[PDB]
Amino acid sequence: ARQVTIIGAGLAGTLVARLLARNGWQVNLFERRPDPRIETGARGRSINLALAERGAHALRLAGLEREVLAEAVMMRGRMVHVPGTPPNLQPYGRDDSEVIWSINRDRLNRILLDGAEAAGASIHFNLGLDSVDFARQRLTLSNVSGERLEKRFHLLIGADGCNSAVRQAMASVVDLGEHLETQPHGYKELQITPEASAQFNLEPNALHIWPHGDYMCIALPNLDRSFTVTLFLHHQSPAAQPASPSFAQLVDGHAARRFFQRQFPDLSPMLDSLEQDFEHHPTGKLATLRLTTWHVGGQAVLLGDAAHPMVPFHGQGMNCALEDAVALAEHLQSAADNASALAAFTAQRQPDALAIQAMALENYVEMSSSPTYLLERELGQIMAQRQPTRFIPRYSMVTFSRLPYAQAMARGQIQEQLLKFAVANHSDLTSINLDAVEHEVTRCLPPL
Ligand SMILES: Cc1cc2nc3c(=O)[nH]c(=O)nc-3n(C[C@H](O)[C@H](O)[C@H](O)COP(=O)(O)OP(=O)(O)OC[C@H]3O[C@@H](n4cnc5c(N)ncnc54)[C@H](O)[C@@H]3O)c2cc1C
Ligand SMILES: O=C(O)CCn1c(=O)oc2cc(OCC3CCC3)c(Cl)cc21
Ligand SMILES: O=C(O)CCn1c(=O)oc2cc(OCC3CCC3)c(Cl)cc21
Ligand SMILES: [Cl-]
Repeated sequence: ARQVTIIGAGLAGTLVARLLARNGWQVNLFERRPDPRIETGARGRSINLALAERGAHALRLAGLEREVLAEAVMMRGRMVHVPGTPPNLQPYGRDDSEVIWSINRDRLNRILLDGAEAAGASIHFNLGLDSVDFARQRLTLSNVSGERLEKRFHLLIGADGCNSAVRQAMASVVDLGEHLETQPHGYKELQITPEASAQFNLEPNALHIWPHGDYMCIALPNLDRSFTVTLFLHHQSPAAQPASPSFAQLVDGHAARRFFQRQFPDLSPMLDSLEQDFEHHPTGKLATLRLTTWHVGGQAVLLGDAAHPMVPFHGQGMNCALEDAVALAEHLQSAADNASALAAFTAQRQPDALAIQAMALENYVEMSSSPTYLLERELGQIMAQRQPTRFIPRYSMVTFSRLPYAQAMARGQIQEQLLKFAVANHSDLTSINLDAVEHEVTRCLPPL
């Protein structure tokens, strides 16, 4: 049986462990954290993510989708909250088959852990990867106390997140051609209780947004009607705009409350523990990291966040990580050797990871922010009605299809260009020749 060592029992690592182990591979998975399935007396916060078709299909292939969806909250559309106006629901798709799912991160991780062990993988917790000796095929792990353990490896999979120790080790034997693009927004996680969400009539079957230009809040529902609220806000105020809001200006919980009362007045009354959450929850960091190289011969490979950290504005990081796990398991299972598998995996996934990284950055302005843009959307809907196999909105291609991200981006750009060009020099839909725009759709977009 072929052997593999996986670092990181997160989302991609556990899925790839199950897929390989059920194909008869001898799988050892090492995780720095303790086993979350071991119930303790600790009070762990109910953080969520959005599961879309790419992640759902990966779980479906693994035979875990039904179990994950049993605890997932349907999000039918985007609920935009702007003070003065009642909340407006913008459905994401054509019906309830085109929705996204709010899932508890910890619950998803537990189902994946159970799944990997059921398939025969061995999971070793409280062991963090410190270093790799590629020449000797040995690695060094340690617990929180720094007590070291050395292990031999045959194939190493780095599924160890955005601050990957496997990636750092690879960078000592190969030039990974890394480019780090820091993101100016930090994030803070806050909570809305089930009582508060019900009192203020907050729709449970929607993804909620409080746009505010340079900053915003997003809320995702939980099964118990609580919501996680995430504030995206600059770590520091820029030189050009010193007065502009930032985390640096919010010195304590009381400052955060005054900021919410002024900038998010319909949201602040729903945030009962705002002061405590602000002070006790650390401010998260966001970034985009692009690598030229994801592997070292047939010895080691990166996937998910270890390979391609991205900004979370499209809710596609986990979806991409699960899609990566399927691709990696498929290449490893069927290749002539590990070296061929790793090179083919990298060649297939790298253009798609770059496309989703770019689309995730672009989606911030879509959420956080026009007379011309409403005319564009109206025109885009007519085109989607007239040519349903040619004109598919970019959000739908990314979220509800398994079309390669690079193709979704390329088709999305043609669509965005067509709409922009068509509405330019026109104030309304009645002055636009619909058949001429449709001819450009049939000319530039092959049917899918
Ligand atoms: C604010 C925010 C919101 C997000 N929202 C969404 C969303 O709605 N939808 C979505 O699709 N994605 C979302 N994402 C992205 C998503 O969280 C990640 O892309 C996803 O978790 C990546 O999966 P992974 O397995 O590659 O990494 P991880 O899930 O981070 O797993 C890495 C694992 O490796 C372990 N580890 C780390 N270092 C070591 C080491 N040295 N040795 C051993 N183990 C180690 C970690 O403890 C962890 O268990 C969000 C991310 C952020 C920051
Ligand atoms: O354009 C839209 O209406 C939604 C885009 N999007 C998506 O489909 O899933 C998301 C998940 C997101 O983050 C959720 C986590 C922050 C802590 C929970 C964000 Cl920031 C954006 C998206
Ligand atoms: O009556 C009207 O409103 C204009 C119709 N019209 C036309 O006569 O030629 C067009 C060519 C167009 O696009 C060419 C390239 C931009 C990406 C393909 C468009 Cl989008 C619209 C037209
Ligand atoms: Cl994301």
